[PDB]
Amino acid sequence: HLGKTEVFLNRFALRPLNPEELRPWRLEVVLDPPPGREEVYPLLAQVARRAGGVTVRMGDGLASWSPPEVLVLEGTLARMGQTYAYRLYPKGRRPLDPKDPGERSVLSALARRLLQERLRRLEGVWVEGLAVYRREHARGPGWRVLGGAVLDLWVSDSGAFLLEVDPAYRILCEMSLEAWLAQGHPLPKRVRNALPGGLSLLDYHASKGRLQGREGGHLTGLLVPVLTLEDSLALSLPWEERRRRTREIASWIGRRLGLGTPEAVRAQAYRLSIPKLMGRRAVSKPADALRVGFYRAQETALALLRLDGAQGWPEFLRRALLRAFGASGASLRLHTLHAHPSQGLAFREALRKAKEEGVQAVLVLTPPMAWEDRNRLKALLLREGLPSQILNVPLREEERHRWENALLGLLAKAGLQVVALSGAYPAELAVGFDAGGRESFRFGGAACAVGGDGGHLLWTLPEAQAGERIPQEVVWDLLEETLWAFRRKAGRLPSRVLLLRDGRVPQDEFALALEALAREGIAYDLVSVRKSGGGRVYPVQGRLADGLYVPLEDKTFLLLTVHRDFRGTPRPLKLVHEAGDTPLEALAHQIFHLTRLYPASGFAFPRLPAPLHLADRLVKEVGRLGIRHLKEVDREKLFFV
DNA sequence: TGAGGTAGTA
DNA sequence: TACTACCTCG
Ligand SMILES: [Mn+2]
Repeated sequence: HLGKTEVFLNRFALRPLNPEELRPWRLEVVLDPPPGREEVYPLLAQVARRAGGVTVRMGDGLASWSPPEVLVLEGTLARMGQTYAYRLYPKGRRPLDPKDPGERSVLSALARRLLQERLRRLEGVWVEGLAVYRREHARGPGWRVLGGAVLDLWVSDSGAFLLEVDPAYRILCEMSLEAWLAQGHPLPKRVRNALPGGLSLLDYHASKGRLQGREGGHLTGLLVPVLTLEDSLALSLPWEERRRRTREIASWIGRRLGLGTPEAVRAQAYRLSIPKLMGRRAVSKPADALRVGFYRAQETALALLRLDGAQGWPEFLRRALLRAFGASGASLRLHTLHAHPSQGLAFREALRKAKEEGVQAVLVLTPPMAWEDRNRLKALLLREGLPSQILNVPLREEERHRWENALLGLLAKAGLQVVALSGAYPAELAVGFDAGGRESFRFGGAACAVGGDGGHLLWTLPEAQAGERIPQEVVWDLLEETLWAFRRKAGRLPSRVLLLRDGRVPQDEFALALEALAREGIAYDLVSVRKSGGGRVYPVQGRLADGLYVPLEDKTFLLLTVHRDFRGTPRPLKLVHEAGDTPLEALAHQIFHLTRLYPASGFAFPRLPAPLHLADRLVKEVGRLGIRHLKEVDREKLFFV
């Protein structure tokens, strides 16, 4: 779009596969008794993990880079309450082609096991899975921090080893929960180990043999505190230092594992166009809409609820709002609620009266509330159709970031459009889908930006579902609501929509929706947005920019949407064009620009495009509060930000 | 409950 | 997927 440059990925190309590696051994597996269908492939992979050596499951059999004579061919296996007796028959070598991706899967699996097994025999670094911690730079009062990197090893379509490296840290408590609590450290909110039925506490403990060595002390000397944020030292690295350590560790592991000499891979990068944020006029951040004016503001009524027991609006909030609305060319009406939650139903009555007099949202001035009470209050207001923005009461006028963000949140919750984009984009309706609020079940939800400008953010009623997969009919129904909204604002159907999915798109999840869209004459683009596994991106030379489009393979690409040096090293998004005919650069363009639409964050843009961020917040808040409160809440109002 | 990210933990 | 810590304010 702008300049096409160059980058490094945190992957490294090592030696190609020697002739022992291109033609892996084929092992036919025999179990006794023959398994059960749902439980076969995992059991088979378990067999591969039991024969030792570098072997993986190859379809209905096993593939091995290790000679069959240095594997435990015949063995016994326990699986969730069933004893299997396995035996492996070597059936020669089967040649695999890296160009064939289906077999490249197998080769890459073998590579991963290679990395694992070889990392096992490294003295004397700390090895957990494909991670390795090979130094210490931080200690503590009974806890130390190790420093290394998380790795991966796979094969390319060329047929050579590629090695992904990313600097990491490990938190290690070095004292038993007995000894640790004896040094003078507070109670850990979690603790990994190393009567109502006869056998007493001490008896059942010691007789279980769980007292052979350690002190007395559930127990105390029989567990270990898994320290987290509990017991500072920034574990975030500036991109430069991280890039360096990535190099160093790459070379080290390549050398100390007989994998060769690493060459940092270079990908072609493209600098994307600068988004045109707009309030009443051009802005650089949504917070500037409070001085410049709102993209679209009508006659609005906002109410105040003080729980700290005090007076009216603190003059700076009043004046800020007056500046914002005077600039937006709209009349403002501020109310004060003379009511309190301790009134019982009279409080809900107060809320009902407020709603009936046109109040669109309420600002809650209050000392730090507990999760319980905050939730109850939120939902209670919500049941009268009033979104609420909480602002903590120890609030001085100089804390401008906090209260300008609270104000922005308020305005966003009252149904105002605070910012918009001014450009040319392939889609004029962009909708994001996510599932969350998890537990025994999840909520599948959608949020949308309607119009080319994105000058309209809405949410749809989420739907309870068994897992992460959203039902096809639920997908099409939510999308239908987004469409219907678009037609309510534009008087027509959208020329083209952009479907964004948080995470990988399960098979045929969007089948129904895409068919419907196709019938109505609506062009679409389905894009899967994965927040991780995109690895890292570094400038081959020069400064690290913000707005990077890195087309990798076909239909997939990386996208660096946000970067600020002080926060650490940016993690690019991995995006897959799952369905559609729009060019990748155009989609990257639109998504990157959609990243700036989020109005509730006034001084920092989110990493995800606004509809996905909104969808995330939405399913979280719905899963947290409950869906039962949302019946009388307007969809133009972002109650969940 | 100010918001964002990058870091950590399950 | 959640949660907490620290940094800073496009
Ligand atoms: Mn908020």
